[PDB]
This record gives sequence, C-alpha cells and structure tokens, in this order.
Amino acid sequence: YSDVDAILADGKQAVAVKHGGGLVVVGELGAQVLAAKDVSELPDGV
Amino acid sequence: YSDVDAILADGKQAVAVKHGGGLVVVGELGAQVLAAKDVSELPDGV
Amino acid sequence: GKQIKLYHYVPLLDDRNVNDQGIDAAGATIANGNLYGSSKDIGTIPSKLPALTENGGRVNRVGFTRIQLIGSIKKFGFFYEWTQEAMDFDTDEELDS
Amino acid sequence: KYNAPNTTPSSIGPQIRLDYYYKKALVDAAKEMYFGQLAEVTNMPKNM
Amino acid sequence: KYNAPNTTPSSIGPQIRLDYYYKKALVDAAKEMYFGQLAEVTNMPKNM
Repeated sequence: YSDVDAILADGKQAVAVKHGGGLVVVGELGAQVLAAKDVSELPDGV
Repeated sequence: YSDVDAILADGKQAVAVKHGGGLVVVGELGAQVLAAKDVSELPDGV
Repeated sequence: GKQIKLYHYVPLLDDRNVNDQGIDAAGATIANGNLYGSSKDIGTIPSKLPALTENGGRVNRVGFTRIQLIGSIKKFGFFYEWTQEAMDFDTDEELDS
Repeated sequence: KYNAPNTTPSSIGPQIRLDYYYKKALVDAAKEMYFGQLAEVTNMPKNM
Repeated sequence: KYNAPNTTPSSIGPQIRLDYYYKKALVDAAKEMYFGQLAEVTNMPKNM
C-alpha cells in the first residue's frame, strides 16, 4: 500500500497505533480471526 | 512482559484499548495475519 | 579527564540521519527515517515525498540524529644536560646560545 | 598517579568525570535555494 | 523520540553526561582525644 486511501479503497480498515509506530491494517478475515474467543470462533481457513 | 519498554524493545507493538482494559500487543505475523482479506494472504504458518 | 566531547547535529535530509522513527504514508516499518536522504534521483523523491491525503493521521513520521565527537590530550617533552667544564673550556665561548 | 582511569584506576580512586562537554554544538548550514524566487502566484479560493 | 538508558542507545543519539556530580563530599569526624590531654611536659634542651 502506498497511500492511506489505498487501504480504504481496497476495503481493509486501519487502526492507529499509539505507543510505537502506527497504522496497523485490518482485513475482514484478520478481524474475524482477531475476534475469536475459542477454537470454534476462528474462521474455516485457519 | 513487565513494562511498555519490554514490548517496544522486543519489537512487538502495542495498541491502546478504548472500551475497557489496557493495551493489546501486536507481533508482525499477528499484524500480517491481521491484514488478510481471504485465505490467500495468511502466512505460510497458518 | 584529558578528553573533550562534542555534538554535531546532522540535518534531516542528510543520509547521515540514520533513524528508526520511520513511518511512510501507509506503514510504519520504514528504516529510512529521513524522507529520501540525498539520493537526488527523480525516480525516488516522488515516491518518498510526504504526500499527505485528505484524511491526515499518523503518516510520514521522521526522527533526527546527533553525532558525538571525541578528542584527547597527550603529554610530550625532552631534556638535555651539560657540565660546567663543557661551557668553560670550550673552543667557542657562545655554546650556551 | 592519575594513570588511565577506569581501565587503570587512579591512586586516589574512581574518577566519575572524564570528559569536558563543550556546549557549543555544530549545526550544518542550510542549502541555498535557487528555483524558488522565480514563480508567480495565483490565489486559489476556498469553497471551490 | 525516546531516551532509553545509554546502554540501550537514546533515539536522538549518543549521551555524554549520564550522572550528576554532587560537589560536596563526605568526610569522617576525627576520633575524640582522650589520653593526650592528661600529660606533663618536660623540656629536653638541645646539645645534651
């Protein structure tokens, strides 16, 4: 990704990071894995 | 991990949480898995 | 302590600004803390120009560096000795000068 | 003997200060601009 | 940015003075004198 609009245009979401650097990028799959509690709530792919 | 330097020195990054709690620490795969749209962009590991 | 230290603040765009505080428009893992250094190549600067967008935020971060100098002092010396007779009974009565 | 402190500690004991800090720092001069001071300016209004 | 302790180099660069030197030093009080006070003095002349 070159510009900040690329993530938005691509469809990925972007979270600003405070302590260190910044701008971690989240995709819908990555979020859904990231939103998992137990082995049941991870996606099919993983 | 004891202090906020420990994450930073390790290279691991941390994001400030809003709703409730402290910090969420992000590693580079954990970020790169996090930035995956479909099954193709997950690591070789997953 | 027989030594003197200094600080030589390197400018931003100089390629001596080695820095880890490097964030591009999208990511934050840029090792090149300086925007583009002094590469001076048309094929580089447009890519590395700080092109901010409508939405701002944590984009194009930079850091700065300082340089420490060091210099030390040393001791030197020598000597010569003469006897009274060497001055008294010498062919030239100007040896002292 | 003062010797070579830290590496060879002096007779009296440790030396905590071993470096005079000259305050005046070295600052690189700014480059001279040439392609500036050569263009005209046309104002671009807002709301447009 | 950050100023991690010199062993872990500061972001800006090398650090010279890491310590503040307290000028005033610590001494030891002289042991109080006891036997010396009680004494008689007899002068011994020279060349004798």
